[PDB]
Amino acid sequence: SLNTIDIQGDILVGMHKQKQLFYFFAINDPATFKTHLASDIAPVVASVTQLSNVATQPLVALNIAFSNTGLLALGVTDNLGDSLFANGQAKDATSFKESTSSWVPQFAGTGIHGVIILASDTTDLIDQQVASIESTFGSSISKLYSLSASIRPGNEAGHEMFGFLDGIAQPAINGFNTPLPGQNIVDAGVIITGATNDPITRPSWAVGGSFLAFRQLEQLVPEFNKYLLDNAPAGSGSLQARADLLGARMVGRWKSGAPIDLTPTADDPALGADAQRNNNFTYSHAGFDLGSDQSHCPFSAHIRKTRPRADLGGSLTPPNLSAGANSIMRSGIPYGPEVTSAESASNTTTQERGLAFVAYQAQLSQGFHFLQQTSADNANFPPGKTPATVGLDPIIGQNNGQPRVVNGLLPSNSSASLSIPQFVVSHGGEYFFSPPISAIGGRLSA
Ligand code: HEM
Repeated sequence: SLNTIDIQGDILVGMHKQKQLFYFFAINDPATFKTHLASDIAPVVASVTQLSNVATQPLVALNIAFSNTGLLALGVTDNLGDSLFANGQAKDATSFKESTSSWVPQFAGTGIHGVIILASDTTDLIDQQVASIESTFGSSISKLYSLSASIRPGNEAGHEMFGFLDGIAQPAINGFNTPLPGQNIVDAGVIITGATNDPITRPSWAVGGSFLAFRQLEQLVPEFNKYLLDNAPAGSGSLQARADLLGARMVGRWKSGAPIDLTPTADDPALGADAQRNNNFTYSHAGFDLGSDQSHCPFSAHIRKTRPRADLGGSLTPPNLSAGANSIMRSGIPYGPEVTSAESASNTTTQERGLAFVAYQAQLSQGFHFLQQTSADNANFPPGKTPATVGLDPIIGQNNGQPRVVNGLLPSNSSASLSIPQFVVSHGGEYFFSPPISAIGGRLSA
């Protein structure tokens, strides 16, 4: 019953283009905006069906999403069923132990009405599409802010700015995806509003959409690299190899993608590259106490925080299916320049770079907001551990600018604690609703 022809492609497939632009806009003269929304945008919005087929990847892939104030600007006063969306991300900031005082000023408010996501293999093609939009909409659309993003170059293609292969793990949608070994399998309504087993009643025109949580997350890459070298556990290999082990313990995967739960002391690049094997784990190991054993993967490791698997019950053998309702689909892409020679040499960031983080979910409170607040920022999550104080997620965990206490990272002693400065700095973002395609030229243009 999942009508993928009507679902925007970034939600379930991803744009998978070299370059992306996030174009954050305001609406003036809504009657004019609406005419062009229907005539100029709706026909070129890329669907899941379109992106699922090579023969039909468009030259420029385009998606569009609206904030609460953007829907209101279009005269849409309906309750979409999500209080977090309605209130906007700025009002949610304190839930994550940050302040909007640190944000890009355009995000610290509700002036942004929407985002157009443009993706293409060159920036020139994106620019041409933006020029076309500005030409036909005229002054009815106004750019408030934008952020350019790119797949990283060379041997870092598909890796985020710290160097780790990204985009490996996603929930499988039951009835749509063919699940990979170890992959969680969830009802479509966890991700798509109004789809199977979404318990929240939605406006009819909104069935087939998703909520988009956007975060501009700066990464302090030279600082991270230097921290790992300075805190590398003693051992037989090179200093860099031991630093790499510590980084892998923090993320829960080696940079190659190999999950540490399956290879806890050394990388396995072949495993990392193999989608049939690189997700096939639950954190359980026969003969080890799940509640205390951190020898395979720390309880505080990023991926263990964000998908706890057996830490939240369910099958000890793959696939673990726990906490399906707390799943998110991720379509983030790195932004900013590569690390420059001088920054690396000084172990100091000068230019801003990071992750243009994008999460899709049908309930913000169950997805992004939950994972940040209840897990990453919670020293006592996952529950039931010994010792009980897991500490914060070393990658994304926040405590109002203070160093984060993170336990279990050191293989030699699970009781050893590290106090870690932030390596990821929030510059804010917004919550949007990516409508079904039918609503774009339909209700939203009416
Ligand atoms: C700059 C910030 C971030 C970086 C560098 C980062 C990096 C990574 C990496 C390297 C992985 C493992 C690769 C993969 O499984 O695809 C991962 C997985 C994941 N991340 Fe993060 N991430 C960031 C922000 C976030 C945030 C803010 C959240 C949610 C609040 C989040 C949620 C997840 C989830 C759900 C997974 C998959 C877990 C699983 O299914 O096993 N990430 N991330």
